[PDB]
Amino acid sequence: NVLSETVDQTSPHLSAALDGVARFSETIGKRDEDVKKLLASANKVATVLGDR
Amino acid sequence: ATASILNPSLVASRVIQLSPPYTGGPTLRDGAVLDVDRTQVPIEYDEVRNQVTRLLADLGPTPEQPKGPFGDIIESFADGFAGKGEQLNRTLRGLSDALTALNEGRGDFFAVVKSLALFVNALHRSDQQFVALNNDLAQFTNSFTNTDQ
Amino acid sequence: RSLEPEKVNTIATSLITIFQGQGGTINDILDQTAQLTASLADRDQAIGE
Amino acid sequence: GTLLDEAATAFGGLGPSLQRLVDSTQAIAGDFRANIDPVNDIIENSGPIIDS
Amino acid sequence: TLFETITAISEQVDPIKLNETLTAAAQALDGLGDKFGRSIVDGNAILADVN
Amino acid sequence: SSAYPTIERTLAGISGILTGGGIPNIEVIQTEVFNILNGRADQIREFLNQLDTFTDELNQQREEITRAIDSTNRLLNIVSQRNDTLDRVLTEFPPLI
Repeated sequence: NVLSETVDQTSPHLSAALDGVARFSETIGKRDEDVKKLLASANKVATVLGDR
Repeated sequence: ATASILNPSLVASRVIQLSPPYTGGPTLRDGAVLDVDRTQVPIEYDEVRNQVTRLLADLGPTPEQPKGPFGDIIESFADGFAGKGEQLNRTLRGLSDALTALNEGRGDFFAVVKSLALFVNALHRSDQQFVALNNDLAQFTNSFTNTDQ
Repeated sequence: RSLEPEKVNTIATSLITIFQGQGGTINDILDQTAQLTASLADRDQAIGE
Repeated sequence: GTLLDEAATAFGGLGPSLQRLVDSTQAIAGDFRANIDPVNDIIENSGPIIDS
Repeated sequence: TLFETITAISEQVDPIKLNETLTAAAQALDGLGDKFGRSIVDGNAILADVN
Repeated sequence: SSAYPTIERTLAGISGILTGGGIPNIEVIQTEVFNILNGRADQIREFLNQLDTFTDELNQQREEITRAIDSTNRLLNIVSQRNDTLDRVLTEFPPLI
């Protein structure tokens, strides 16, 4: 009964959340190599900054 | 060994089976006693009837809930996810891709976090010093640009 | 074999504890995350640049 | 039938992808908790320098 | 009547779609349930420290 | 004219569901679910509450996040188009310093 009530209540607000999460996740998901290269170079530069 | 009573079929002669076959080691000696902990009994038919009736009454339809808990959950999940299969698939694929990309660079990201932590922990106290430095730099450069040449 | 009473009872009680009266909380989560993620995704080109 | 069709559409061949999603989520959450002191330090001490 | 009702229910369930759905769910959770719960607890601590 | 399903046909449909439906997966799924919720229901509920709080507080700053994205984009574009000067500085200034 609790699962039925939760799905009944949260259904009308689910499609917009799915669409927004899909769009924002695909913003980064189609740039995986660029993001990882950015993280590596940022690791190098930030390590240089933090050590000094 | 465990002595379990077995009912082989619908109408049969019940037997006692010593469940673990012998593969070596110490053996069951003559005059041994097996207590209730190491014995088993068949399920019986009245127990089956009682449990079937109990589950069909507890988890079945009622006047307040005409469809039953399972009917209600099936109806709610069918109505609440109708047309959202493709949207959910796309959202899950995007989330998996993005989080996998973040997880592959997770070590680099948290090294960045620890380094920026050291940076801010060393530079945060002298903020008025930085404002004064900017103003003094502006004034010092103004000291040499009062005219064009 | 999947109908073991211990797992069924534990899962049932845990679901009751987690989702009792949390429909409004989950609705708020969905609305806020939808708005935030839509705003972020409206800057897809900016994020890429 | 409708619910089974929707579940098949949503979970057609997402086995490996959902496995990667869950593993990445747990790894990131654990690592983020492990480094919560640097995160708190960044959040606290970023504001003074930036506003300066 | 019982056989007719069970047949009506069984025609609705498709082994192909049910099989692929259950396969995806099992591959999703295989060996990671305890990790996922520990991650939820860790995220609870992270949010308690961030909010 | 019609015919009721026989016991053989009913059991054949049930057996088709059981053998072609991936039933052995279900227990595995259940096991993993049992691992998620074992002694953590209160913590999962309070995590839901804290997630609601965190998401609300982030959503209240969506305009500022957008403005920061735009500002960083403009600054990074200017520096990217001056990358040549950046390289010249990083080559010729460190020896002088």
